[PDB]
Amino acid sequence: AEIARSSVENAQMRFNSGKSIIVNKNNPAESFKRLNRIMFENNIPGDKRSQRFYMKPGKVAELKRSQRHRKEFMMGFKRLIEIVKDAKRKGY
Amino acid sequence: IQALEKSLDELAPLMMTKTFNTGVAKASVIPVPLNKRQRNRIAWNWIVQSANQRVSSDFAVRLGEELTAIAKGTSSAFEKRDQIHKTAIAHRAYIQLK
Amino acid sequence: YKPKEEVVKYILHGKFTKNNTHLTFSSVVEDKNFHKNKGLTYNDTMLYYLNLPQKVKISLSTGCLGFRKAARGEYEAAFQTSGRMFELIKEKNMLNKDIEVVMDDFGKGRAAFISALVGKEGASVVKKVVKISDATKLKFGGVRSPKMRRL
Amino acid sequence: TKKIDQSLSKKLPKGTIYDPFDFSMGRIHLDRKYQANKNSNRNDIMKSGANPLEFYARPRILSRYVTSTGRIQHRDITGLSAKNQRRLSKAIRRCQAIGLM
Amino acid sequence: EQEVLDVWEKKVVEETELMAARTSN
Amino acid sequence: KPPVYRLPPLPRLKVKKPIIRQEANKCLVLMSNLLQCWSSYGHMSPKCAGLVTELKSCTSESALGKRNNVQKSNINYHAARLYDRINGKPHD
Ligand SMILES: [Mg+2]
Ligand SMILES: [Mg+2]
Repeated sequence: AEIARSSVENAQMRFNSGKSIIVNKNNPAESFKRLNRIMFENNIPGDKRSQRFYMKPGKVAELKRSQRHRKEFMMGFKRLIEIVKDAKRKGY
Repeated sequence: IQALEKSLDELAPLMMTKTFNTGVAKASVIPVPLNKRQRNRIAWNWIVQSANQRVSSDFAVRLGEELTAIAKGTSSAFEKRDQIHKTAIAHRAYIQLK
Repeated sequence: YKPKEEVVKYILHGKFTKNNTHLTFSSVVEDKNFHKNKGLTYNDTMLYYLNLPQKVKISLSTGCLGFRKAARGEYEAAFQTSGRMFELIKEKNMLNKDIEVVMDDFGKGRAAFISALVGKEGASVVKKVVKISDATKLKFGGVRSPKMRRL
Repeated sequence: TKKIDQSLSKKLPKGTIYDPFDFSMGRIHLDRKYQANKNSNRNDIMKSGANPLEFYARPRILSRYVTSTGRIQHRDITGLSAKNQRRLSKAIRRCQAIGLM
Repeated sequence: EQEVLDVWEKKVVEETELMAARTSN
Repeated sequence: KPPVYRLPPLPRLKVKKPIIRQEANKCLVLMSNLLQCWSSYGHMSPKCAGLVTELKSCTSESALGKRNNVQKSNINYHAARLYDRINGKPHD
């Protein structure tokens, strides 16, 4: 009945996937840029490419170890650059 | 002399779009600013081309007549300026600004 | 009590693979007398309005515009196929209701379709587009992919 | 123009002390660089001492630590301890299996 | 404060003009 | 508590491609505004008079105006100068 007619709006958007954007009728190219940001913050393009071919578990583990090391190495590099900049500012 | 400088300042285009062979892909048509010496060259060549369509055997007479018509408002080179400025307004987004 | 099929919105689906681009335009049809049927529960009514039937109107690929073999998966093939779709939507009087765009994968035609819809080619369709979404299908484990190619 | 973007002007709170440097662009840039979600702890249930596994039937709280698609956030982003991250991830996975998240 | 607020005026104006042009794109 | 990441001893501390800010030319932005002014109010419209006058002065002698068209980063000079002091290496 109408009870099943007036409660479909929330119901429709209650089962959201999180990969949708409400287009800005003024700047429609800014909504496509927002959608792209979601894809990259959920690694959707990377996951899709990584699922095209099978990789042996040993190789998967090696790549995961190396990637983590590079991430941590970059964080250690940036920490040292900040110290350099601070030291330079104070005249060291 | 004041008439000549006024005519050169009104006929010369402020900017002109130039094709830059940037990248293996198609070149980019980016508007570029023009200095006063470059502006005068563009306007003078238009005046000379217009002058050489007149009947006098003497270039001085043809040039004099052309300069008088431009000082009085009538010139066919104002169309050229409007067409150079239209192209630049179209390619305003292609500018780099850094 | 009487079939009252009406269009509620249109779905513009684009599948952008490595070798081709498929663009489908569909209509979300709603029989506006479904609730007037007998022996209909609140659940069946809500379940019918949560997944409304869809009917395909326009189906295009890059080979329908004359692009053959390796050219089908290139940027230019997708841009022209996107234009032909945006034109066929206006030539069929299907630009009255709101359109929802669904993009599927990340091939070279994904960025061509977006450029053709935010540009002159899609200045009529873009005005009706209300929601953009991504429908890329990922697997949580799932079936084994083919072995890596040694090239 | 009588208008400036908010990103180019600093609003000094009321009751606070200021230096002439607080009106410069350096202050604007310095505030962006050192802008961290440090106030989360006081608003972060999982950084308070509660056991995250007690929230397995409360999807609303758990939904604060997943992305828009439901992907559990890395510890680098949540800032939780190893134990709480371990417990929180278990809670979310259990919540997903029950049919609530 | 005036010395600082004068340099800040220039930069604000400059950066409120690069934005306007860059956004025009 | 924020995890500090400490690098191993390194042969160098260097940024591969130091990010240098490059300010925009005042003549190019003046041209970008005038071009927009003509796009709205029309070409040669009396509303863009000031823009035309300013552009002419900016470009009178050099089409891109006189500018400090040079800027280099010194991070690598300081990074190499201070690395041995700040790396926290144990004594020999
Ligand atoms: Mg191919
Ligand atoms: Mg096989």
